[PDB]
Amino acid sequence: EMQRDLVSFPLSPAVRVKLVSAGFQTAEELLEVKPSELSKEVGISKAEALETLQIIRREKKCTALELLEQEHTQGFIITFCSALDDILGGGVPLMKTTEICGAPGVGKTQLCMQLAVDVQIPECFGGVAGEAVFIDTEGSFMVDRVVDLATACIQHLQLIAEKHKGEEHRKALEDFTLDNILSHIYYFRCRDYTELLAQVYLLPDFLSEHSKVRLVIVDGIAFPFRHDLDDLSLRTRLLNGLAQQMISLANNHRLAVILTNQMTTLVPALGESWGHAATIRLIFHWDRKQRLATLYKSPSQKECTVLFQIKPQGFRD
Amino acid sequence: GVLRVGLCPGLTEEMIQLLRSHRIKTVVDLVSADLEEVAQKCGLSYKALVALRRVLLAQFSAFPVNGADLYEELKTSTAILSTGIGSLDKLLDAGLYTGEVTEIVGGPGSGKTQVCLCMAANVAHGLQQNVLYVDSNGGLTASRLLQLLQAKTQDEEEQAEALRRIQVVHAFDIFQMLDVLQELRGTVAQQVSGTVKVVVVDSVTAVVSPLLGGQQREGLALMMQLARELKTLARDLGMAVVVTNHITRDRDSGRLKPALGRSWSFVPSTRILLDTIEGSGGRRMACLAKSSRQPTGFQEMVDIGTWG
Amino acid sequence: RSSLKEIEPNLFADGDILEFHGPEGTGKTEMLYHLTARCILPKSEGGLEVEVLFIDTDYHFDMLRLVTILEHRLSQSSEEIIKYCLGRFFLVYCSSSTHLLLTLYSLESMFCSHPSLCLLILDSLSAFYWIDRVNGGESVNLQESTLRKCSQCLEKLVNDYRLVLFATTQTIMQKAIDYRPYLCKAWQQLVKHRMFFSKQDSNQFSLVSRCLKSNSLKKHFFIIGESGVEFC
Amino acid sequence: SKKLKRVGLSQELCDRLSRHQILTCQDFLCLSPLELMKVTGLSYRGVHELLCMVSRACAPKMQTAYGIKAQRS
DNA sequence: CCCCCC
Ligand SMILES: Nc1ncnc2c1ncn2[C@@H]1O[C@H](COP(=O)(O)OP(=O)(O)NP(=O)(O)O)[C@@H](O)[C@H]1O
Ligand SMILES: Nc1ncnc2c1ncn2[C@@H]1O[C@H](COP(=O)(O)OP(=O)(O)NP(=O)(O)O)[C@@H](O)[C@H]1O
Ligand SMILES: Nc1ncnc2c1ncn2[C@@H]1O[C@H](COP(=O)(O)OP(=O)(O)NP(=O)(O)O)[C@@H](O)[C@H]1O
Repeated sequence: EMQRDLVSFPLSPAVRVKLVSAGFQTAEELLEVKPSELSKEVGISKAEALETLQIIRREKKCTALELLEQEHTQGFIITFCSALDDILGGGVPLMKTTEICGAPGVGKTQLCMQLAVDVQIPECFGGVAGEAVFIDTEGSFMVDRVVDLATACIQHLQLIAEKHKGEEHRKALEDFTLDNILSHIYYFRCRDYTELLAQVYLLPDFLSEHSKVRLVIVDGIAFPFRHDLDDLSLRTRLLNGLAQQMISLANNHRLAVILTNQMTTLVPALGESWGHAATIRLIFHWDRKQRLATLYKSPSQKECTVLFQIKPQGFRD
Repeated sequence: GVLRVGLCPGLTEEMIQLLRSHRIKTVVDLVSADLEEVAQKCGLSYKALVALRRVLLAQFSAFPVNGADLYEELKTSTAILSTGIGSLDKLLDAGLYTGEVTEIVGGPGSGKTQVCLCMAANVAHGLQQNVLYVDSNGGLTASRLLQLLQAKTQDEEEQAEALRRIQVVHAFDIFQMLDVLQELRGTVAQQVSGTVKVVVVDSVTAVVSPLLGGQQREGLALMMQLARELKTLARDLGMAVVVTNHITRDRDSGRLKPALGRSWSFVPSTRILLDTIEGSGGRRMACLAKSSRQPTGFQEMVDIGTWG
Repeated sequence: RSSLKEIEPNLFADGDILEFHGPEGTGKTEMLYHLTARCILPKSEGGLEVEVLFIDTDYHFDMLRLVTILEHRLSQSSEEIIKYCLGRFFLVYCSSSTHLLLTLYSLESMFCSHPSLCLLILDSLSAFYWIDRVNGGESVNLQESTLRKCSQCLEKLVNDYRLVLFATTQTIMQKAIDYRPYLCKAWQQLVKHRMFFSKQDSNQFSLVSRCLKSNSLKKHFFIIGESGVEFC
Repeated sequence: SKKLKRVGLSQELCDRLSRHQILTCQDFLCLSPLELMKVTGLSYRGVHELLCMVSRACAPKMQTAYGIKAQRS
């Protein structure tokens, strides 16, 4: 019969020390222990006894086939660029962490606004019909640009709907108006990295309240850490923790987590270990005054560089 | 552990109360303390205490298995689970080994996730054995597994069956991962139906890194408890554990080494270090950075484009 | 029983407790395999034909590796002879320091039974250090109490049955001879010789045997191949 | 930043944090939840509640893009 | 007092 060590459970360090000093090495020896008996023997308080009993007695197994069906039903956030959609497997994937690395002024924030617009696209139009959460740390989230992108997306959906000749498309676009799009983008302004960490901690509760959010964007994860943080070890710890928080949020709440990152001197910033954080990595870079998107790391598509551009209509090929 | 009713036959409540009152709380205190003096100052029978100690050591201690019996049982119960990659199989001498922790060390985009996905696809389809993929960094995409299975075979029913064999579990901090591994240990205990044969944990370093750093050593303890869970899964439960680990440069020698430090460097029985070619994207150099049955440092070339 | 000089001639030019200390892939478990082979191979081949007990507190004992080493050590290798040689070998699996202590207290009752088991490999003693040092809290006495009890039981066992204890301690600290002691002082006092392992960039391995009662350092160089350990 | 005395922290826990030189939101959030488990006691479940508590006092307020549209006009 | 950390 298996034995689960208390060091494995998220018990209080002081409570774990007192429980093993009392002699509880494995949690199996506490399931039948009453909370009053536990507190009288170990010496921890009543609340601590109740909490540790809850924790020890607390401890989804979806097969890869069910995961594939989820991936098919949970549509990718279409990027409106055919090349990136092809090399991202249909767009920015849900339940994944994408990292848009690049030099300043290459089009990372334009992509973030485009995705925030494209999440509200209805399901019958290939979208996910969800809200977007924007976490802007660089102070570059321009509302006029996202309004223009929303207008262009609405026109594109109108064109494809009236090419389809379908009443369901018209009904689904009826609530897909500019006011709804701008009311479906929950924007946070994290002034510094402690604000960002606090907002990432509050994101699970916010999304439990807002159950229809499908995208979370961190417009600049390099900015709050490369500035006002002179400790490299602390930066590494905070980045690892925040990366785990973002991936956990994306998978638990069926999201896509975009993370914009700056370039350092060529190579993505925030250390080489941070390259292990995001599931997908897209470097946006300039070649002869023309924009190329490179799929540096992706667990589903081969590395390949494609052509894209920014137009008044938004994020095009 | 502590003394409780039903822990072992022959004990009673008043015995436990007397032992507690005589500064004996646990099994280690019961068996380390002198039986004669506790018997004479406690009122309990000496023979009863001797029998209690004997059954306690019979139950809580690990019997020494003979070398020949162990050898003949692992000559059948072990398995060289082929990775599905010819060159990586030749580097590992035909591939994984059931009963070991295998660590696929590498940098970002080094192929550890792809190696583990090909491993899971080949085990689920080639050997028709269930796989557990403990996704921690989001690397596992069922579309990539489907692509690998389509490369392996073009029968839709076979691909669907192989995908259903691969069981995906998401665990993003150390406590979720430990809960997942302990739940798997309980599941295998109940099962001993197609049981899980490969446990891919991609990546251990993703969930262990937040623990490390600062003035706390419970991060090291949680890392070592994760190591104990992985090694009990590997050896005691007889299934191939393939963890993936990041790679870091030591700030004293400028040499690449597995992450999570010296304490974790001893954890994987086998370790494959994947790195990129200094002079194609698909091609990667695979080194046997650590092994127990093969010379260290052998270089092979693995081309991810050849499968998929 | 057998002497320490014949256990492996190169390390021992001269009831001991010996420690193996070194990073991963430096040959500690392989030196343990070499000692196991020299102790369990028959007198005809050139071994001592004495039983060896191996404690996996770390779960890296590769049975296939030991069988390969044996098959290469014999002049003529056969399945029956390999099974006979492995009948002398014994393995214990310890998952925790409390489990290690209970296994030791039960192992006393088999040491009494087996007179020919002269050598006791314990790989690795430090495997439960970190865990032991967190649930014991900040009190140094509490955190190393169980490993102290294991150390006392180990010294009792090696004194009663005249065992040669080859312990492996994993180097996990840097010390700001790469050796920073971290186990309990009740274990350090037992150690007679400390043998530090290193690898030269990778077939060549360096061992440094320091005798504590004389604080004398001796240097050895050895290689590992399919045969086992061959001392240069 | 904002000191934990006015965040809503309990006085005993404020003293425990101050004993380890923990005073502001930066000092609290910058540590891993396992370090906070060590310093504050409490569980991982019990320290995520506290991390959410401190963040709610020093996290940005939600601002819908329609809110920015209304404010700019 | 070492722990991890490109
Ligand atoms: N309305 C527009 N029409 C055409 N081009 C535009 C428009 N708005 C922006 N651009 C171009 O698109 C790019 C904007 O990139 P941008 O998305 O701001 O990168 P960024 O991530 O914000 N840089 P940084 O803030 O340092 O991370 C520039 O090349 C602009 O010239
Ligand atoms: N279908 C495919 N065909 C060819 N190459 C592929 C394919 N999918 C992925 N790749 C390659 O795999 C690389 C990324 O490998 P991957 O295994 O996801 O990185 P990883 O290091 O294992 N995961 P991480 O922990 O984030 O570093 C890409 O850059 C591609 O070169
Ligand atoms: N057949 C072989 N031929 C050549 N070299 C080998 C062979 N088998 C193992 N080795 C190498 O010899 C060394 C033996 O490893 P090992 O003895 O387990 O190191 P270690 O000190 O035990 N590390 P650890 O297991 O974490 O305690 C490693 O460097 C192996 O790569």
